[PDB]
Amino acid sequence: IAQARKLVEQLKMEANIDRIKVSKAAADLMAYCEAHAKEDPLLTPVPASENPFR
Amino acid sequence: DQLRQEAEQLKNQIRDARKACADATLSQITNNIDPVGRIQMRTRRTLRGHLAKIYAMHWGTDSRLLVSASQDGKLIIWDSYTTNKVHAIPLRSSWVMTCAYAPSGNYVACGGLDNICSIYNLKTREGNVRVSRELAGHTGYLSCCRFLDDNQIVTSSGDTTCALWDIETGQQTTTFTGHTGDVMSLSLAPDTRLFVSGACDASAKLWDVREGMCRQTFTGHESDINAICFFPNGNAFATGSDDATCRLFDLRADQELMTYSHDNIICGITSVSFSKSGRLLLAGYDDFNCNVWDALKADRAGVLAGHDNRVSCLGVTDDGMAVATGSWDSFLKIWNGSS
Amino acid sequence: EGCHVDSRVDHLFPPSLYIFVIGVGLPTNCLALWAAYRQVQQRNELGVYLMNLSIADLLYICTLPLWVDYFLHHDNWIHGPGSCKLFGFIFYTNIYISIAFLCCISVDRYLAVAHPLRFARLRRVKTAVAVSSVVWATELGANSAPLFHDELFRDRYNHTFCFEKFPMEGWVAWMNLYRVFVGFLFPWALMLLSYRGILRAVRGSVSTERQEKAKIKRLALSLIAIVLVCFAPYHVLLLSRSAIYLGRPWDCGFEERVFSAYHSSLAFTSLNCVADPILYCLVNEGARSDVAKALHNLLR
Amino acid sequence: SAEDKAAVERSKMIEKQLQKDKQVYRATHRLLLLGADNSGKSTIVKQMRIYKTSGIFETKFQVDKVNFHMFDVGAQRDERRKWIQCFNDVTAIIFVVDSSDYNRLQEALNDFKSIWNNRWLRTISVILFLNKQDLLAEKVLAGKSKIEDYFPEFARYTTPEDATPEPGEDPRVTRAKYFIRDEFLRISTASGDGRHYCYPHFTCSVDTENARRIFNDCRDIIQRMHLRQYELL
Amino acid sequence: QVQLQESGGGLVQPGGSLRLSCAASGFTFSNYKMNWVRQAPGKGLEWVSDISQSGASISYTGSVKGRFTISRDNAKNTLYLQMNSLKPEDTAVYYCARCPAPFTRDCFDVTSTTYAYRGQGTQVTV
Ligand SMILES: CC(C)CCC[C@@H](C)[C@H]1CC[C@H]2[C@@H]3CC=C4C[C@@H](O)CC[C@]4(C)[C@H]3CC[C@]12C
Ligand SMILES: CC(C)CCC[C@@H](C)[C@H]1CC[C@H]2[C@@H]3CC=C4C[C@@H](O)CC[C@]4(C)[C@H]3CC[C@]12C
Ligand SMILES: CC(=O)OC[C@@H](O)COP(=O)(O)OCC[N+](C)(C)C
Ligand SMILES: CC(=O)OC[C@@H](O)COP(=O)(O)OCC[N+](C)(C)C
Repeated sequence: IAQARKLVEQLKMEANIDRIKVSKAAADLMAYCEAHAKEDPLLTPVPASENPFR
Repeated sequence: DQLRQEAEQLKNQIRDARKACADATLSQITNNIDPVGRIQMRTRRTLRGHLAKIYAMHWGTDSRLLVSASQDGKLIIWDSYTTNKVHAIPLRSSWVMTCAYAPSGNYVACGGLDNICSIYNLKTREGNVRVSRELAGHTGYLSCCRFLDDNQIVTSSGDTTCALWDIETGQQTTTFTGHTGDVMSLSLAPDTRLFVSGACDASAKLWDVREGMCRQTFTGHESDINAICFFPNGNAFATGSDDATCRLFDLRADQELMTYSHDNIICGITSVSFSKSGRLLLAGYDDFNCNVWDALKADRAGVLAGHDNRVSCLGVTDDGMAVATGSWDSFLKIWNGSS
Repeated sequence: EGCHVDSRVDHLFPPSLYIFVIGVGLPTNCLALWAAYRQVQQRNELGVYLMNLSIADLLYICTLPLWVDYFLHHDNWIHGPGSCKLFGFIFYTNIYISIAFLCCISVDRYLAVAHPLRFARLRRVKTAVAVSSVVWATELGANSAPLFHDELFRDRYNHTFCFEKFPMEGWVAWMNLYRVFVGFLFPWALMLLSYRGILRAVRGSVSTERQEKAKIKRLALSLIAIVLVCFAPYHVLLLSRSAIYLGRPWDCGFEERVFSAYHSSLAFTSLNCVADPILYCLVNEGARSDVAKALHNLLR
Repeated sequence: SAEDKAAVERSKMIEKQLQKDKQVYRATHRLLLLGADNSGKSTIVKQMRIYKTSGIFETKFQVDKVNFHMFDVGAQRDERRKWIQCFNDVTAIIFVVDSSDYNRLQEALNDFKSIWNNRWLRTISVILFLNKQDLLAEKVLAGKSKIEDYFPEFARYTTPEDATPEPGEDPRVTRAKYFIRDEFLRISTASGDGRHYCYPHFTCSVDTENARRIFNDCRDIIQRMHLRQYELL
Repeated sequence: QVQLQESGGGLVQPGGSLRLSCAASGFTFSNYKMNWVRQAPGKGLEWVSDISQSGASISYTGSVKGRFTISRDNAKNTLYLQMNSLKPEDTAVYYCARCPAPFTRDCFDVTSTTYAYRGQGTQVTV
């Protein structure tokens, strides 16, 4: 029944992991999104003059 | 039976910690951000020539050449800017389901129902594309493969295990285990130190290419996970499943961040890919349409609806200048915005 | 100077029939054209033929107005010989083009159903394009006798004929006989032989229900029978006139007796242009669905 | 701009090769072979050949100058709900079932139910091959095992007049064979409206007519989709 | 997250009755077709019965067609299997399986080994 031991050990390694609050992760994601939005042609359609797929 | 009780109680402890790690939802914090609005993408180009359903495609670092695998036995590298076919490789097995483009562009990988990963060299001295390697050892069909470099390749198989192979030796340097289901799709992080994988078990796992161990598992889904993709920052990822629901998971948060689903959507998700900025989350659905949602507000922002069959593969160029969608109609379609 | 042909219905029946034919066919022949184009887009070979057919029909419609005038003014052409040689040429010949394309459709259906696995070479889109080009060329060539001869004539009586002279010439008599035997009967026999083979193949199928087989039989028999109804009266009158002329060309009385039935038979042949878009389209669920989708798309 | 012309020429050559490979590809029919360990599908492959962790094996044969490619899934886990979707465009599915094993004639029926009700297999006609008829006949004649123990409704079942038993065939073995055939046909007709059809056949592992039967089934299937495509149905 | 825990069972003499329950968490019980499967000592995972989402469609095996009955409670998100007139050969571990995907009539791998969406199972002895 080594499966039980392996699962228990893996979940024990998973448990002892530092975690940060959901608010911090959401703030980081929002900061990254607003820090890269102007460089995204899909989010901000660039003019057709420089679009290779014109 | 003590081990089962230990597992149950430690899982309860993990759940308690995770809820303790939950102060506010992503909707609450992002309620004040301006909505994207409506994203109207136009079909700038249409690639034709494939004999059967496309199953997989991948962009290159050049953002100009794209490789697509079709279950008729053809791996076609197209030049997106000019629509001209650059390469057409006849595969030894027709049932190909995944393909990859090396970052250097000198090699291309593929695989399928045959438990072999075929690597072909695009820079042969003779100018004729030849298979460089046939990695073998998996006990199940190959579902996904990605290149760390020209000599290291990460692949997933239906045997519930992933494998990091060194191409030159033709041997699996590392084996990843822990999934109880068929491994569907894997995504590499931007820094190529960690990669995530979804394996049909209502969960996704994070793995280290160097240590060969599982760090975290996320189990927010209700059915098989079909596609997984990393956030551009590499700190989060998104997973689509047969439950017609997409879910965003942050590695540090160690739990679900946002759920993208709608009542009228009752079909599974086949592909998922983030944009360059990560604000727009693109997903392919079995209802013959592709939906792009707001990664923050979680509201549907745009729909393509241009394919006559289920969308099988979705990709975004490294520069985010176009989106390549391949469905079972034997046609890839390149979509781009307008102004 | 000619036979004193006269009719009490030539100014009422042919005009109204042609008006109805235009009104009902032009929208239905554009719809069938769109459906055939859609079929070609799906790489279906049949659509190619279904396109050409429709195009031919459309051409016919485009020439009917002038003839509606010809008959509304008691058989009097008023726009010159070239207008005759063009419009009346189309009107007398593209019906045989349509018949040839119906025969091509029947032969293609026979090859597909009866021989699904044997004739992949013939069942291709570009092969159909080549066949359609050959059909158009051959029909325009085998029907070009009139462009080499005069085709406007003025009578002792009021009428100024166009594309006919009841005191016929030998060339037109032989042309009519060829039209009857080569233009109509041969393609019709080939079509009825292709549909018999199709039904024979269908009967053997185990995956087809008896209701579906009955529907297929009904459709095939309707195609054959409606084509016969449309093209038999006019062609039988043509054959009788040619036969009586070839032996007794001086018999003007036969011509005076038949005039009215001849030019109402000729009008009746026009119903094929309306039947074709209704029988090869708008009766199949897929074609009707495509038609409805196109109508909704263009309406919105 | 010379390199652009060279690229266009290369694309033209690739397109010509692709077209040659499309004539060739539509000239051959693909088949999916499914079964269990009890079913003698491997023997069927080794008998129709007369015309490693490989994962999938390919068998190419020819009947009436028509080429057929059969694919047998060799090395995969018992889970099959995913890779089966790869065969959503095969010409036919040859399902081999051991009729001489009642304990697992219900697992095979459940597998057939799943195949018939699958979303991606709604348009594929399934060729049902009731294999190992001799074993079933001997088992029934011996009387040691009774079908009623596993399928009680067999007691009420009666042989239909549509049956065409072989000469010298016992009433009991014909009754059992047609009971199994009707059991499969009930699930076959439970779902599907003229999109995919089931072809039950009484076949044995050692038979030279299996290829001919498959060829006839493919002929019928292609005929039906030609009827649908050409607007005749 | 997806859990399917079975409750009930035990040592019951032949001819008795037993009601086994299936408690489901981590998913929407109302949108998934459910199955009851069995594994006897030394035998494979034999299928027993299946019930659709709304319960309007029900199927059993020949061995339990006239003996067992199945039911579902979407309000409580649970399954119920009532066995009556038990037989000695019914002793086995009974598992409660969910179909792979929602809004489908296809249940392909509910009998496969190491199935992810199957419960631990309850022992029934008779
Ligand atoms: C100079 C003008 C008056 C000539 C008119 C010819 C018309 C009536 C006919 C003759 C041959 C016909 C073409 C023959 C075959 C095809 C198949 C495909 O390619 C589209 C239409 C097309 C190309 C046809 C279009 C109409 C066509 C061109
Ligand atoms: C001016 C128009 C109305 C004349 C055309 C009349 C058409 C509709 C008539 C004439 C002959 C008729 C057909 C005569 C015989 C049969 C066989 C029968 O089993 C199905 C109906 C079918 C196929 C009839 C359908 C309708 C039919 C084709
Ligand atoms: C379906 C296919 O494979 O194509 C066959 C088709 O080409 C036959 O056409 P024909 O019957 O020969 O037309 C001749 C008419 N005529 C003589 C000028 C009046
Ligand atoms: C244009 C050409 O060369 O092809 C002609 C071919 O179409 C004729 O063969 P069919 O009459 O169609 O078949 C026989 C029909 N049947 C079975 C006797 C009723």
